[PDB]
Amino acid sequence: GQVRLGMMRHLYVVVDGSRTMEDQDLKPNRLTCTLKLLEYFVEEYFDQNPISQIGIIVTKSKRAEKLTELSGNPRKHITSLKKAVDMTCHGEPSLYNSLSIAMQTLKHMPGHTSREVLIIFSSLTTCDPSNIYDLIKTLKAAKIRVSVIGLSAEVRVCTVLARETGGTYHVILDESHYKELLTHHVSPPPASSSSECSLIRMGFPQHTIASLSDQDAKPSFSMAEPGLTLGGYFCPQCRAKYCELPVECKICGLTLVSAPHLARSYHHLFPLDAFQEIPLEEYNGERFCYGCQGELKDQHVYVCAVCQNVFCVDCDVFVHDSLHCCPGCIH
Amino acid sequence: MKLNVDGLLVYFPYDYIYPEQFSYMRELKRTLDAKGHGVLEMPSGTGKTVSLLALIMAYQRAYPLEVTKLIYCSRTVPEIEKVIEELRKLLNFYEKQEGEKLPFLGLALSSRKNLCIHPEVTPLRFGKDVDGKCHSLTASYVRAQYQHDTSLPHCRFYEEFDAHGREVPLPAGIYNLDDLKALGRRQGWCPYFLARYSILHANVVVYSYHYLLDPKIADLVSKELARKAVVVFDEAHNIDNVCIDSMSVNLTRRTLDRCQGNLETLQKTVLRIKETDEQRLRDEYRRLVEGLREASAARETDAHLANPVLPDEVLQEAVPGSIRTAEHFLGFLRRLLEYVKWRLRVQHVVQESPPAFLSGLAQRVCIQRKPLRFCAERLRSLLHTLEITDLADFSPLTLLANFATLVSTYAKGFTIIIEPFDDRTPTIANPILHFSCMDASLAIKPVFERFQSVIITSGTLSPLDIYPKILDFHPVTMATFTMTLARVCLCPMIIGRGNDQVAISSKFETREDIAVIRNYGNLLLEMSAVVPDGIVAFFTSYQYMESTVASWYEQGILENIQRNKLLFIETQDGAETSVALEKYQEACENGRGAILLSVARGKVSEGIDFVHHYGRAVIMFGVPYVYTQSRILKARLEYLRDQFQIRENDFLTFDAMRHAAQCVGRAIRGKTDYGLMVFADKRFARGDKRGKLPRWIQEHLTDANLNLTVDEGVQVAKYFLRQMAQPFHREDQL
Amino acid sequence: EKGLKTMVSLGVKNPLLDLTALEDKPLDEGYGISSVPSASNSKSIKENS
Ligand code: SF4
Ligand SMILES: [Zn+2]
Ligand SMILES: [Zn+2]
Ligand SMILES: [Zn+2]
Repeated sequence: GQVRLGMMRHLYVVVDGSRTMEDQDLKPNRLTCTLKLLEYFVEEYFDQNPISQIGIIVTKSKRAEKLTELSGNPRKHITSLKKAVDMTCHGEPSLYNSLSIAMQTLKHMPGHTSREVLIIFSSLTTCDPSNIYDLIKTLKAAKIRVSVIGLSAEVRVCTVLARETGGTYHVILDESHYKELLTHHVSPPPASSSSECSLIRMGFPQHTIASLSDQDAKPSFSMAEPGLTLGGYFCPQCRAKYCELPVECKICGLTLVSAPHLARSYHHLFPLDAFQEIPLEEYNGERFCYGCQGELKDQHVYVCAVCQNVFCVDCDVFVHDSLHCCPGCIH
Repeated sequence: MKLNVDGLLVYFPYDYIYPEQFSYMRELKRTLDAKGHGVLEMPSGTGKTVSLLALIMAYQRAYPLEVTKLIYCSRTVPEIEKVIEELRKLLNFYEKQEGEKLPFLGLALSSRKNLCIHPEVTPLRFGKDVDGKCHSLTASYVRAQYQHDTSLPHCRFYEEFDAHGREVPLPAGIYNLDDLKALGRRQGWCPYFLARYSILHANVVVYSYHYLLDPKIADLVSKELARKAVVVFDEAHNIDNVCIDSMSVNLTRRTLDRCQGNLETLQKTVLRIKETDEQRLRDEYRRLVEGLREASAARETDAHLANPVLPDEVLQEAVPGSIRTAEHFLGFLRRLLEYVKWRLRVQHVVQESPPAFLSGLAQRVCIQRKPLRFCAERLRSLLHTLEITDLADFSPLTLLANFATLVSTYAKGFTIIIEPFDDRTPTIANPILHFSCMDASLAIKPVFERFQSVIITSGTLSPLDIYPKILDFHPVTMATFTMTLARVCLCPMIIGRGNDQVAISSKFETREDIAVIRNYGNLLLEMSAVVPDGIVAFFTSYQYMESTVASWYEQGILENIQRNKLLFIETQDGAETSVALEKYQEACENGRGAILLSVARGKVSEGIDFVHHYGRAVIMFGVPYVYTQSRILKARLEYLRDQFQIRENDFLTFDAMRHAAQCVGRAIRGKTDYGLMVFADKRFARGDKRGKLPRWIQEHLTDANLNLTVDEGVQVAKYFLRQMAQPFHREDQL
Repeated sequence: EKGLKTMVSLGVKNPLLDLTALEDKPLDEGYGISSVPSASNSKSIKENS
């Protein structure tokens, strides 16, 4: 797509902790497989979108539990998921209070964040404290986007939830299909005609080591069991002390970003194109791969759009998944 | 899609069909090549009504020179409205394609429950009381008394329709019941009598069965209309049951006591009107002697009650005997009432043929045959004469008089069976009298005589060959329709094997066997744990559903079924069933699992059509077997052995399978739907019973699925739903 | 439930829950071909429960 995307993205993951998480349709029980692919999900999402954040709610025993708050580093989330392997999964799940707390925070937030909730939802019987239909009308009117990945069944309710919060509903066959769905929700989803297009004020703090062998330095502890920090990253708005640069300013409200962070997600904006895939021999006067200078010992030849060079299957998967650019069009 | 159907272009309505639609053309290619009835079977996948109308319009467009009027006949009132609006969609498509000039008077028609306006008749809830108050507010004589006075009661609707409304035909507008009521509100009319007056000008009329097959209602489509008419029945499994409901008559001791009170009331009315007037009684004696009771019959719109229940070809044209003086006719009804009351006194079950009952009459209370034929004409003329107002009060005696007509008309095909007691009637005298019929053919007989080409469509392809034999019927076409699919869309399994390897059956004849009910509950539990979007569970009889859900409670099963889904058990109240259905459809919308368990005979599975997501797994409990059969069944089976040639064990299996596959055969409402339809007992695997399910369900009944266990069936359900919940887009069907 | 059906009434009953649809059900007060629907007799113990 050549469309607007939601690139600052407070996503918020709601997992079941239902009775139906303990069912053994997957190769381990659904809790374990779901939690493993969420570990992979947090990894690839922080690997691809650096500005954004994640928060994890386990929904358990008709109540909702904010298990890990909305933050932007994978250590705390994956540590909490390694903890949450050990849980119990008892009682029916309430999708009311958790969506209420997520709405309550995601109603007054800066209008440019595409505020997104991902409900990995398994069971069928849901207890509703208010009216479910009025909750969807409210959540339709409340600026947020909710997408539900479903297990074992499809409720016209998850379809209404997905198409109204503006999300997408999906049901799971396999391990591989479920990986494809979470990979589909890694990428920044396109924006509606409703979300604010603001201009967030940003800060770009340089790294600062101990000035000149600590000749008149500023010895601090940290800012969020810490040692004595000699130098590091400042915050020019408030001039505080941060160890890791990609941290929302804890005492100002500025967002702090290093030079790579914006460049780590530039491929979404000038994206790739399609490779013309042709299996047969077909006029190939360029026998060797323009990717890595190797012969084409298979019947799959892939030719770009602009330069129209030659690529094999290995160069296809590598260019379209990782390098994100054609090597020909750079030249 | 622009079909050539051998004479005409046909614009497929929306533009989506399976290759079976091309096969569909071939099936009716035989049907209209030669005119002569014809029985079709398109399953519930294709537009049932849409399919039954595209090709008939293609033939009438290619060569529309021998068809005046379509009379569609669907039973339930929502279907009447649904078929009219699909016809209206097809005309809107037809006029999008062409231009503006599309003359076409579509028209529904039901009754005074559903086309009456008047705010004092409208709050009545029952049909006979609405008919009684409509007989009060308009008549042949109350209308005249209002015509030469001012303050006498009138509707203002029928009077204004009488003023101007019988000269303007309804211009080309397809009308529902609601649209027709609105037009009755608008200019100020009766849309009931507007609809009946505008039968003559229509092109498609959509009313119910009992408005065509009853001889005592259907006196409104004449011979000259019928010689070029195409009648299309729809959902026509129980045509024979409609006929036997349409000519049998039940008499009860309460009916005869209220008949005695009616007789005393009418005696007092004859006395006081003898004190009042004499001249119209002279005119009565004239029009009995001179004519054949047709003097004031020309202006007869709301003076018509239910007519004579003899058929259209067995009525007479003579003079009614010794009956003429109304005092002597009250003596005549007095004699007949006391003899039928004495005959009902017998405290054992007595079967007779109607000539034996006529001979018992003509010997022991001196009533002969021809004055017993003319009793219906006499009571209708008398009850028109004495100006009496609320005819609901006179419902029993008319019944008795109409019963007299049948006893004096038909023989060798019908049967008078007397029961001193029934089933559910402990410590209560309830002697009833079935004049029951068992010729199915004697009610559709004038439907094949008058009409050009009648066709019946069933979404379930019930074993058909038998129907022609029953109905005295010889068709042109016996065309079978096959479900052509790009996706399996359904799987039937025959779970006839318990998890303990107990043979699941209902051989015990409703006297409970414990382990079989245990395996039924285990099936329902594990199928609850697999299936989403609800589960429909049809049992055999309400005594058997009663007993089963009883012993699912003392045995510890039903709380687990509660843990998986929400039950909605059925009852034989008219309002409690509707509330249980409404909560069953609200629970699916809530998303919490629901499960409706009902009986495979009642109204729960007649009107209802499988929802895309309202029933995913139609659980047919048992084989439609009853345990309260007196002797109407034995006598209809003795008849089908004797004068038709259809066996005992053939007709029982046919009837059971048409009910079972009726309640489980409308699942594919839209080709793109997935529907689990389980049959739960071992008898559906036994070759003759499986052999009489339709072809579009036997095609997908695999030998591995034949006699599954509970848990094997649950795993087949899981694999079914998982393979059939994926994106099956339009591009997988072209 | 019996107060909602007998004493108390509903609320959402206009085009939805139409009175005419309710009128169609329950047949007629006078004797009918299959009147035997609600029996004033035959009240047992287990069946009532
Ligand atoms: S005459 Fe018309 S308005 Fe009056 S009761 Fe009959 S149908 Fe209703
Ligand atoms: Zn700051
Ligand atoms: Zn290129
Ligand atoms: Zn290569």
